[PDB]
Amino acid sequence: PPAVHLSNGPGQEPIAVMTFDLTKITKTSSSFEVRTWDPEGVIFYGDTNPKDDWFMLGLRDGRPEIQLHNHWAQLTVGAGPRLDDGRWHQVEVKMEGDSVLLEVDGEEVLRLRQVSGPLHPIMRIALGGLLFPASNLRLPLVPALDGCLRRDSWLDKQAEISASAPTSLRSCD
Amino acid sequence: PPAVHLSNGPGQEPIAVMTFDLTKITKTSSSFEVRTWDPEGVIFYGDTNPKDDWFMLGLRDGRPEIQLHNHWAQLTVGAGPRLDDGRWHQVEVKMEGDSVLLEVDGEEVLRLRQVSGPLHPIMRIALGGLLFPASNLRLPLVPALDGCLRRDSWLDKQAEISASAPTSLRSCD
Ligand SMILES: C#C[C@]1(O)CC[C@H]2[C@@H]3CCC4=CC(=O)CC[C@@H]4[C@H]3CC[C@@]21CC
Ligand SMILES: C#C[C@]1(O)CC[C@H]2[C@@H]3CCC4=CC(=O)CC[C@@H]4[C@H]3CC[C@@]21CC
Ligand SMILES: [Ca+2]
Ligand SMILES: [Ca+2]
Ligand SMILES: [Zn+2]
Ligand SMILES: [Zn+2]
Repeated sequence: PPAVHLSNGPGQEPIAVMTFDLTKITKTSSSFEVRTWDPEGVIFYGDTNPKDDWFMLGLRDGRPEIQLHNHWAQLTVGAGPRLDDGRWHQVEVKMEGDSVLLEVDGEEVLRLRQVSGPLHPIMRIALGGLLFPASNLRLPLVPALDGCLRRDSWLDKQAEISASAPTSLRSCD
Repeated sequence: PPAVHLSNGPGQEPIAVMTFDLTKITKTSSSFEVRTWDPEGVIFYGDTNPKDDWFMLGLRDGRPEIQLHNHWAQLTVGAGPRLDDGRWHQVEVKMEGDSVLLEVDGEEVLRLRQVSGPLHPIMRIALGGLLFPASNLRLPLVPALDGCLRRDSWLDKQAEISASAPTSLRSCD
């Protein structure tokens, strides 16, 4: 399948942004495969509000890191094996009741419990970058992620309202 | 080496409690090996205050779970492979700067960042149970853990003020 570059040159902005109708979402999970040699960066960001209702999955020292900030929880957590070995890795992020689960290469490596209540009309998903300055993170990192993404599925496509790209998407071909 | 049972009959109380002089602790880590077929229970608990400054490492659905509550963070997180396969597993919990790291069988499986500041004169460590009712946890579980512990090392022995046992310790021999 066709893979895309996760950063556009400088890596100061997402390669793509998707907007969703929260009330229409039935599928509360996302999946994709990523390949990279970069130990730090944003794989994807999501929010309903950039100020007080956001989430980020990235890499720090080659391993998955999740930062999350909402009414119920505020945290910075690293988990799972290193993924900056240049191999393709299957990744799934799911909402299971009030928790968020992260599975890597078929194995559950992290479950953040009691982090989300009810389900805020819209949710945004940005790939390879944030929708606010890096300095705004609970724990800053340099967002640029030099890697490839493919076979990605984001939430509920039927609930997708729109998709934007700062610049044209570059293939990892 | 000699291994001890992690629960005393009912499993309604810790098999042992150790108290430490916080100001004297230089070694901020603990290590041990555990073997069990039980998917749920408390491996160990720690606090400086049972009300607002506590930590718990246990098992839920066979996997490590950490609950933590203090000035800086409040969370319930599961991570790592299942450990209820009846095999001996090396476990290490360490303080690295402002974070808490959990390593299993030599691999880092979880890093809770930004969870602890400065370093509250005393710290208590209870094995196989809590120092408050289970219902008081952020997320309740049944504390009784049917398993064995051996080669355990808790914080800084030189900082240990005292050690108590509700009842006599039972060997897994
Ligand atoms: C709504 C909401 C939120 O609270 C704010 C951003 C949301 C996350 C956005 C990214 C995401 C993509 C998925 O495929 C599964 C759930 C997660 C979401 C879980 C609920 C969150 C974070 C806990
Ligand atoms: C002091 C303090 C605390 O905040 C309250 C209980 C403490 C924990 C008690 C158990 C423990 C044992 C170790 O070998 C490493 C650090 C951890 C401690 C980290 C700091 C904590 C939790 C974050
Ligand atoms: Ca990078
Ligand atoms: Ca049990
Ligand atoms: Zn909100
Ligand atoms: Zn305190």
